[PDB]
Amino acid sequence: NSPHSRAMYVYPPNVESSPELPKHIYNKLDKGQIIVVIWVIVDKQKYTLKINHDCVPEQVIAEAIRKKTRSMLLSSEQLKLCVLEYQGKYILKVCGCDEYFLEKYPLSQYKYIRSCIMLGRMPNLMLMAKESLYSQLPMD
Repeated sequence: NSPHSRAMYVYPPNVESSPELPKHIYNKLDKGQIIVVIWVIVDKQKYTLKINHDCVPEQVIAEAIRKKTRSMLLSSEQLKLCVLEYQGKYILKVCGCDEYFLEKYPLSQYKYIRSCIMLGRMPNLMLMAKESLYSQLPMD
């Protein structure tokens, strides 16, 4: 079993039955876009993003990386390189909870995101190295 599969078994995605977003939830968004805060450990920097609610987790990470490296003068092709590398090496975690975004569902299909939208709370997500998460798995 891959480390990803073991992590999927130990921390199953907490998602709703369908990717269709109910009207009363969808209508609180800004033309379908949700504002979320992504934390990174650099020390901890915060990044506030506005993204399509149906971005899958890997696209959220791409956007955080885009925000973080803007004003760093990378060429167009270098930003794409950074994105590919950050994507495969990090996953998103809910701040203050052992819930992970391990599966490729739309962001708005995760219960935590839907709960934030309905309740008027800002979603706070932590960017976290895959190898850190895999270290949390039961030792042999």
